[PDB]
Amino acid sequence: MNILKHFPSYVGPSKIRTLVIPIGHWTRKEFNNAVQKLSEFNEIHLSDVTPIDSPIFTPQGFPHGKLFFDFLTIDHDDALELFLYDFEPFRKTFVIIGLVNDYSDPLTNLNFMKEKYPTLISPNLVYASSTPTKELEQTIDTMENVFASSPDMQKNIETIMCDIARNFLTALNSYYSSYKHVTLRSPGAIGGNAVLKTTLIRNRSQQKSLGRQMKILGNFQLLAGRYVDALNSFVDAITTLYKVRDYLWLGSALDGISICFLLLSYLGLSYQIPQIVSLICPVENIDVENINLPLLIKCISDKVLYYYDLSLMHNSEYAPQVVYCEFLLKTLTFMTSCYKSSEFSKDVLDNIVKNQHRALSDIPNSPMFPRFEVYFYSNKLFELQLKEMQVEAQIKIYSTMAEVYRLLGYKRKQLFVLRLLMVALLATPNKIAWHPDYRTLIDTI
Amino acid sequence: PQYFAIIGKKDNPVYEIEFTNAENPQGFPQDLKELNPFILHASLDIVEDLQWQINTDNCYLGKVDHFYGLAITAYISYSGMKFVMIHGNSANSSVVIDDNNMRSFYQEVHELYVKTLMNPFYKITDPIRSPAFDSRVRTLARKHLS
Amino acid sequence: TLDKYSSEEILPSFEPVYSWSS
Amino acid sequence: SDGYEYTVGPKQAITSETTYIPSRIYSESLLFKRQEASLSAMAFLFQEMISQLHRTCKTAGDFETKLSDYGHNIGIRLLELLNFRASVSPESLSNYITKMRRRDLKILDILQFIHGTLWSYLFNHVSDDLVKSSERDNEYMIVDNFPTLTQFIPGENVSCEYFVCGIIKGFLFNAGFPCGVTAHRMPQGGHSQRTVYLIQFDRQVLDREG
Repeated sequence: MNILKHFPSYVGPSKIRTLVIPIGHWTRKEFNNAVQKLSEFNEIHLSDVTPIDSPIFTPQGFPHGKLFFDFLTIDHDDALELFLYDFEPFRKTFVIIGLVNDYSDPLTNLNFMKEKYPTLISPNLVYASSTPTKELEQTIDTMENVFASSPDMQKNIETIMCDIARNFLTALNSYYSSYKHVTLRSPGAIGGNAVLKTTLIRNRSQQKSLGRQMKILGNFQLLAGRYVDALNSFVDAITTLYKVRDYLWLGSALDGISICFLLLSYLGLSYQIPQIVSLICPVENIDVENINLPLLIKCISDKVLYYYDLSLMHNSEYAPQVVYCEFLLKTLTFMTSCYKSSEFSKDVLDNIVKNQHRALSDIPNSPMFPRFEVYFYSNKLFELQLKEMQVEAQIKIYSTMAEVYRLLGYKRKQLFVLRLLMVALLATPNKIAWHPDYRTLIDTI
Repeated sequence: PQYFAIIGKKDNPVYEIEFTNAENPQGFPQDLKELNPFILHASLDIVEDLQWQINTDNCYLGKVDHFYGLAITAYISYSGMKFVMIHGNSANSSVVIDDNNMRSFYQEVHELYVKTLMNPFYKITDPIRSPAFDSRVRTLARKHLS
Repeated sequence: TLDKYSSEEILPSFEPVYSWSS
Repeated sequence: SDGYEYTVGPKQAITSETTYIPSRIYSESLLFKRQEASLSAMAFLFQEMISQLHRTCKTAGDFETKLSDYGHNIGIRLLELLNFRASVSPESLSNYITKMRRRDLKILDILQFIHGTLWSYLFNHVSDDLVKSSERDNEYMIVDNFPTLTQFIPGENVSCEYFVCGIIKGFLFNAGFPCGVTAHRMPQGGHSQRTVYLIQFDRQVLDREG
């Protein structure tokens, strides 16, 4: 397991968060190896999944499309991150896969699973058993949300992950059908003074509602795995949301369409950059081949940061500090990913999506960004008050900045930010349980 | 206030000192006192990065790094000696650095380092343990720094 | 030794491997 | 008492508060007081220092390293100070200067500086015919037709000349240019008191330059 070594990805909002749990009588090492190998089939193409009846999430709607997965194990602190699900849905985890080895009844097991996790949408479990009896085999293969594989996860993992996607699409479609008749008010309006307003130390209703609904429709498509229609929805979302001057939601919409740009580039399809984004943000209509994609991404990112800044003086529609900081981390790691090659090629497109770090490499002359723009951008992270948010945000921010500086080759800066991490972890007013990665952290320092 | 240091090629300090302004003579309150060496060690990396570049004078770097209201300025002499310091607010400001006062300050401090380097008993690794040097540096700080 | 002692244990079922806050 | 005292850390100094001590070296300026003396004294000190190292050493490698170390303690002090004088454009010396010699941060600039200013300081005449051998990968070299310091040393072998080798070794090492400098003897031009200090730079600098 890899706990305090976060390094986000710019396609993270497209990635699907899935919480994994050790049902039964497992050990730490065996479970860690199991989940690590299970986190190797997270590119389930939409071609190999069989279709679904409903149209707006049918896997038989686009020949390409990778349908990422993001397997994780940390139960993030709910009841405070619950509030900002209306603003964007991908924050909420959706599908549970539970590893089980006890030869126990799947029906009662998943019954108690659902009783424990009412909030989550798509539960399912997988048996890591060595030759379970035929009586259990009949019961499990009768039902869909229960599967079985031999220990070490090497029997039918591909088809299993195909089917998990198949149930997940149906479950998300049910969720959206239940969810498409809501007001979708901003998290500031939802919580009042429950989310910090990012204290720095540096005819107007129906159209807004329609724009927000079109946004969330496009965002659900983006998470579901059909992206050309997601782009076509994001265009008419942004153009309608610009005139109503709702800066906060427009920022996330612009972020989403930028993610669409990157991932369609990764899939290697042609697409014109729309006149609306070209008008709202300059480039300094036209095919992607006649423009350098990273500079486009950079100016888009800068403009959405500008809108998040411009959306602070409104008391109940202010962008939450968690979203602001996480987006900043996302752009910073994107810049570091770009700063490894003069050519913006399939290699780095694979790196950014698959999250392989490739520590240390030969520097080619004249990379995309210099090694001062990255540092100057990372200095923006300290401009916001950091020692007031809680430990998840603190550790994620300081750990990814440490990794950023390590890739840039600023060893003593990495030492500085790791020291900041250590004091921040010390100052928490709650007991913390031992992990074998604090060992690695102290050794590295 | 201000906190000034002289550091050698092996990344160890041969001098450190801190200057108040007599309004809040405790200096940086209590936490920045602990944080000065680490922020300065952080800035050392950028100073080293600018140490070997093309682009006129290049001994004085000026404002190189930023932090919570701290302006970090640096000067490189010829042996890799780095004269680095951090300027802080008077408990509330947007502190700005002079363009010539600190230049001349580094000029004379480098003069002092040059003339105290010559004596045969002084090694590069050993610190500048000299009351005369300390007195001269602080009376220079009174005249130039503020 | 803690390093090997924690490697093999009985995990609390129906719970994550490692939670952060109480 | 008011020194640095590195164990305790930076003491707190109040800006408003000032009584100077007669150091006798910080007060004494260093502008360019010319006090040139006879070559005989330098030669006698040179031969006696060689003789004392000659007793202390056990082998040619020991003599090599010891004399190189002896000369290495002069380049350290020359590198700062000679550049600092050259920064002067025609009491505290710092109130007569506006800008400095930049940093001679390039390989060619530092080597040209040793060709021009350092040698003119040491032996009162600029060195002759700086060269780089464009044969192996890189082998810089500075040749002297008549080395002043070791002129009286007889014998076709050259090992007592490494004083100057240590001087250039320190001058390049402190400027961020590690080297493996070494002297060699080669008659070419009818002099036969001709000595080439070959400078061989390190892979760090080789990667740095390009």
